[PDB]
Amino acid sequence: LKLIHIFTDGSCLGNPGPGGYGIVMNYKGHTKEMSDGFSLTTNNRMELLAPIVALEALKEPCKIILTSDSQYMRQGIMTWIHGWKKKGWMTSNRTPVKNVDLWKRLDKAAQLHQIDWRWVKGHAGHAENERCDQLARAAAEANPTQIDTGYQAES
Repeated sequence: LKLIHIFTDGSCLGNPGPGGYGIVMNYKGHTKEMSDGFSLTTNNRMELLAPIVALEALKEPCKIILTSDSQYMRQGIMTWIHGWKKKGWMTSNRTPVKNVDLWKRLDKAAQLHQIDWRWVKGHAGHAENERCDQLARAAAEANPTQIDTGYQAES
């Protein structure tokens, strides 16, 4: 297991509005930056999609230290997903969980690695967490045209 340090952030101008994510990944001496934007999404979707894309890009199972700023994602990984699996990914109203498409992808991709999740304590991150924010905000501000096809209306 190679050691990868991953840093992620999502940003959205609006709720909903154009959004983006930023990812920095460091492996030994190397660094890779990744970002993308969407025309209409939410901050919460971009906060999930960042680690999803980072984790889905890894070619084989790794040991990872992944740092994000999102207490929404954290809540998911530490308590909601486990309950959701037992309830058929439905809420207590017996309807599908919000952003279920992304939560399922995150859960699936996370299972393949050994992950040490870290959450930026408001906000004394590493420089890389700044760099994510910059990349995310850049991509959201650049009049992105790509469609987030899992963002649902009223959402």
